[PDB]
Amino acid sequence: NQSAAELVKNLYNTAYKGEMPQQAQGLTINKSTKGDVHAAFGEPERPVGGDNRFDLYHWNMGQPGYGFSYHKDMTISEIRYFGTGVERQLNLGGVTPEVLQKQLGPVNRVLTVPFTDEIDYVYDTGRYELHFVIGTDQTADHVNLKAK
Repeated sequence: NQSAAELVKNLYNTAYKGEMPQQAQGLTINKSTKGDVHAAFGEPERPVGGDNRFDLYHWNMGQPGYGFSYHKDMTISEIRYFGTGVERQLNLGGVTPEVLQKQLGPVNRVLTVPFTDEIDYVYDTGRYELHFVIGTDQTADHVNLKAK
C-alpha cells in the first residue's frame, strides 16, 4: 500500500507551503482566493451556503474530493482532502494511524472532533498543520490543512 504511504509523505511535504498537492497545487492558505479555487476547479458540487462553510468538490474517478473554506477577506482558511471513492485503498482508505507513524514518525497532537466520533491526528508543518481525521475504522475520512 505504498500509494497511501507516498500520499501521506506528499501531503506532509506540501503542507509546509500551506498547499495541498496534485489538483490543489498552487492554492495557498491565507493567500489564494475563492476566485482562484473556482478558476482551478470550476463551480462546486455543493457551494458555501447554510450550515456548509466549504466549497465542496466531489471525487471523480481517480480525481479526489476537496473542500475549501475562506476567511472574511475571501482567502483560503482551510483545505479539506477527501480522497477518492473508486480504488480508495490507494489513498485515504489505506491511510491508517500506523502508516502515519511509519511515514511521519510520532504525532504532535491527538484532538477530538466536534459533533462527530472521529479522531484527529495532528502533524505540525511549519506555519501550518495537517489534521488527519480518522473514522471509527482505522482509515482516514479527510485530511485538513490550516494555519497554526
